[PDB]
Amino acid sequence: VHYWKKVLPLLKIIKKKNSIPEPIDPLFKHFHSVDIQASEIVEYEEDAHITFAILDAVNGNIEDAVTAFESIKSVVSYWNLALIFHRKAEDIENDALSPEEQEECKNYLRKTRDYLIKIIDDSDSNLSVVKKLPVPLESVKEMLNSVMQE
Amino acid sequence: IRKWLKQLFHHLPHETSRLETNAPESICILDLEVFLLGVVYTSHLQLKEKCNSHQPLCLPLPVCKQLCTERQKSWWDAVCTLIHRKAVPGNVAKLRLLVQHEINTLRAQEKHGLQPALLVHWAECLQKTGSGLNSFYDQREYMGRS
Amino acid sequence: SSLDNIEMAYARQIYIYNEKIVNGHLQPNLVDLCASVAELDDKSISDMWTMVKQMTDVLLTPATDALKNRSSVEVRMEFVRQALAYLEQSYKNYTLVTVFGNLHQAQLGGVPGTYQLVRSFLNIKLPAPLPGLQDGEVEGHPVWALIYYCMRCGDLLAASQVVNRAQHQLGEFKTWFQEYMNSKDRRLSPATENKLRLHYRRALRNNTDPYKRAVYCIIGRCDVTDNQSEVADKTEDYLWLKLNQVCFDPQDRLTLSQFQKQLLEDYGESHFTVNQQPFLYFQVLFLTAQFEAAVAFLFRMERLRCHAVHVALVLFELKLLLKSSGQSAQLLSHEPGDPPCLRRLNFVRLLMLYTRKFESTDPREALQYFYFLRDEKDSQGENMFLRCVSELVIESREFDMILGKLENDGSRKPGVIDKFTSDTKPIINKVASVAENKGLFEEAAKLYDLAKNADKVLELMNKLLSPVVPQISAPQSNKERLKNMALSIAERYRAQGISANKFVDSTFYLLLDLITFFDEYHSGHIDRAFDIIERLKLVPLNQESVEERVAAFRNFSDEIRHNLSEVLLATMNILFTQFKRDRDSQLRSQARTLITFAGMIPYRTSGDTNARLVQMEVLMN
Repeated sequence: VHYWKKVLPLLKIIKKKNSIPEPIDPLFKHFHSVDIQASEIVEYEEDAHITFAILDAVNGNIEDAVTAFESIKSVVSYWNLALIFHRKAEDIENDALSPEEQEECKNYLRKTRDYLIKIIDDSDSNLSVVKKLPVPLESVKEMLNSVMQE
Repeated sequence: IRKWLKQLFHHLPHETSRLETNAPESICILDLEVFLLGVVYTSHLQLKEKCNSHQPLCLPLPVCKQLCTERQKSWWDAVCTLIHRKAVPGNVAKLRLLVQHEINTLRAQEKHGLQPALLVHWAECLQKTGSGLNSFYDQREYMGRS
Repeated sequence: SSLDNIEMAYARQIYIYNEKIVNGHLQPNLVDLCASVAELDDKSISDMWTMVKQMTDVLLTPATDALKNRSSVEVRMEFVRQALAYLEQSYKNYTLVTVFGNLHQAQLGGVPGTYQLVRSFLNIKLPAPLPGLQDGEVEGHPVWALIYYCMRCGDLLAASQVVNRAQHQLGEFKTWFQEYMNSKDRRLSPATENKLRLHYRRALRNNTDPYKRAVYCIIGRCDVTDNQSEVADKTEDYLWLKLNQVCFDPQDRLTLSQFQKQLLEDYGESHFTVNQQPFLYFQVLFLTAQFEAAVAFLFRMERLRCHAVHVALVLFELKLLLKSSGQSAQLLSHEPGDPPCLRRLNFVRLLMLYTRKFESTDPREALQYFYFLRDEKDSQGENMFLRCVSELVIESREFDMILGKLENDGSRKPGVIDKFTSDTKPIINKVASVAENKGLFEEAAKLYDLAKNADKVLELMNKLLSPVVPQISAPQSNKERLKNMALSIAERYRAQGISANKFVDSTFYLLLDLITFFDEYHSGHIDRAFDIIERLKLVPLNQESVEERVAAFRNFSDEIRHNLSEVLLATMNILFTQFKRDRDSQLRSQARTLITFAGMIPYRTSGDTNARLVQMEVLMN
C-alpha cells in the first residue's frame, strides 16, 4: 500500500500524458523500455484499490473492504471476499447463540461456497485467470472441500 | 440472562451499530441485559430496606407484590410490545418515546440516574459475563460495554 | 463585528444548544431553536423552517446510521406524505389570503370550513362559468372544481361531502373515491385502481373538464407525463400533483427516484431560478428528499448562507444528512460506491467556509459552530474541533480570551474552550508548539507555562536569559522584562514545587543567580557581588578546586559556557577593584586561580579574555 500510495500521484500526471521529473543519479537505472503508458494506468489504479481493500480487511475495516472488493469483479477479489466471509461464518457457526443470528451466520458460509465455485468455474475455462489466482488452484479447491463439509 | 433475552426477543442484536443516538430502533440485548441487572439490583435493595423496618427470598412468585417501579415496568412492557410487533399505530410514537427516555440511562449517557455502585456492578457483571464467552464477537461487545 | 443581525441571532441560539449539551441537559429541538430567529425576519424565511420541521418530523430509528435511514423505503415513504401535507396546508393558506386580505382578517371572523372556504375560493378564481365543465354544479359551483381544490387543500372529507350531494351525477365515481379516502397511502386496490384507469383511458383521455381529468389521475396516479397544466399552473401545484402520482414497486409509472432525479438533472437550477427567486428551487429539492442538493444550492446564495448552514445542522443533529467521508471532495458529490440518485454534502468544508467569515473578530461564536465537528477527525488523526481551535488561536492570537489567562500570581482563569472539553493540555501545547517554531519564545513560554509544562518553559527561559546575562538591567529594558518574568516563574515554581529535569532546571536557577551577579556588579556593590559568585562554585578561587571545577564545565549547559567569558572578567575586575582599596596575598592567589582555570577551559573569546585576565593580575603585583 505504501509504494502504491507513492505511485498514484505519478500515474495521475502520467494519465494526462505529461512528463515525469527525471531523477538525479538514481539508484535504480531508469528505462523508457518499461515506462508506464496510459493503456495500463486504469489497471494499476484498480490493482492498487485491491491492495488497499486487502489491508483494510486485515486491519478491521471489513465494511469498506467488502464494499471495494465487490465493486470490481476480479478473481482475486473473490478469494478475498470468500476468505473473509468464511471467517465471519466459522467463528459464529457452532456456539449457543440466537437462532436468527445462526441463520445469518450460515448465510455467509453459503456466500463463501459460491465465490470459491466462481473461482474454479472461471479458472478451468481460461488459463490467464489461473495465473491471476492469489493462491494456487489446488489450495482454492482444498478450502472448498472443507467449506462444504462444514 | 443473556439466554433469557434471546428466548424473548429473537434476532435482536447483542449491540447495535448505531450506538450514537438513543433512538429505540437501536435497542440491543445488552441494553435489556443491563436493564434487568439494575431492576434486580434495585429490587433487592428496596426489599432489603423493607424487611429491615419490619425471608425476602422465601416469598413465592404469586404472593409477592410488584418488585419493580412502575416506571421500569412501563418501559419493559413498552419495549416488549414494540419488538414483538403488538403495539398500536396510534400509540407507536408514544411507546417509542417512552423507550427512548430511558435509553440514555441504560448506556450511562447525559444525566444517567445511576448510583456508582450500580455502574460498577454493571461493569464487573458484564466483564465476567463476557470473559467466560467463547466467541470473539460476544467477548468484544460485553468487554466493550464493561 | 462581522455578523449581520440575522446571523448574530442564530449564533446566540447555537450557543444555547451548545450550553445545553455542555451541561448534559435535554437535547432541545434544533429546528425550533432556528425558527425562533426566523420570525424576526420576513415570512420568506419562516415558511422555510416550517417546511424544514415538517420534512424532518418523521419517526426515525435513534442511534442508526444516516445512510441507512435515507435508503430505507420505510422513511422514503413518509417524506412524500410530510411534503404533501405541507403542499396541501401551504395551499390552504393561499386560499385564505385569496378570500380574506390578511390571515388575521380571516381568523377574527373565524376560519370557515374547508368546504365553504373552497366555495368562497371558486367565486373569485372563476367568476364566470367555463363552457367545458361537466357533471353539473353543486350549490352553484362545478362539482369537479370543488373536489379538486378540496383535495388540494388536503381535506378529503370536505371533498367526499361534495360527492355525497351529487351521487346521481357522478356515476360509479362514488364507490371508487370512498375507497381512496379509506385506503392509506393515498392508493387504491390494484383491482379497483385498474377499473377506473381503464375507464379514464377508454374515452376520457381528453375531456373538456380539466378538473375532472386532474382528480381522476390524482386518484389513480396515472398520466404521469400530463402535468395537468390547466389546473396546476403554480410550481407547488406541480410538486403536489406529482407526489400524488409517484409509485413504489412498468408503463405510465413514476417513482420518487426517477422524479427526484428527473427534476434536477433535466430541469436544473437554470429552469427554476430564471425568475430570480431562490427559495422556489430550494422547496423543489427539499420537498423531494434531496436535502444535500438543496443545502449546497442555498448555501451559494451569499444572502442565504446563514439559513443553508443551519438547515444543514438540523439534518446533521438528526442523523439525516449524508456526510462525505473524504474531506478532499467538492461541496456536493455522489460517492462512487453509492446509487446515482443520492448525493453527499462535504459537511466539514461547509462549516469551514461559513466560519472563516466571522472567525477573525468573533471567535466565541466560531467555536460554537466548530463544536459540531467534534465527532470527526482528519487523515492525521487530530480531533477536528481541537484542530479548528488551534488554527483559530494561531490566527486570532486571542490567548487570554480563548485559552484562559494564567496571571503571574498562580491563577488560571478558564477560557472559552474550557466549556467544551476539560482536557486542554494538547492544544495549549499545539499553539505553544508552533509559536515556538516561529522564534516567539517569550510567547511560547507563557503558553507552555499556561499548561504547566515546565520542561519547555524552563528550556525556552534558558535561551531568553543567556544573551541577557551580562547586559545592563535598565528600566523597561529587555533584561528587566525577561528577568522579572523569570522570577515570577521561579516563585510560582517553588511555591508549587514544580521543576523540570535537573539539567534544564539547574541551568535555569543558575542563570537567575548569575543575572543577580551582574546586576550587583553593574551597580558597584562589589562586596555583595563577590559573595554570590563564590556560592555558585562555578569559578575556582583556590588552586585545589581547579581540577573539579574544570571537569564540571564540560557538562554544564552551553547557555552557561557562553557567558563564561563575561563572568571571569567581572570576577577579575571585582578582585581588581578590591585590590586598589595578608589580604593582598589572598587576592593575588585568587587572581592566579582564575587564570589557570581560563587557561584549561576552551570557551568563547578565550583569546581576548585570557589576555585581559593576565594583564589585570600583573597590575596587582
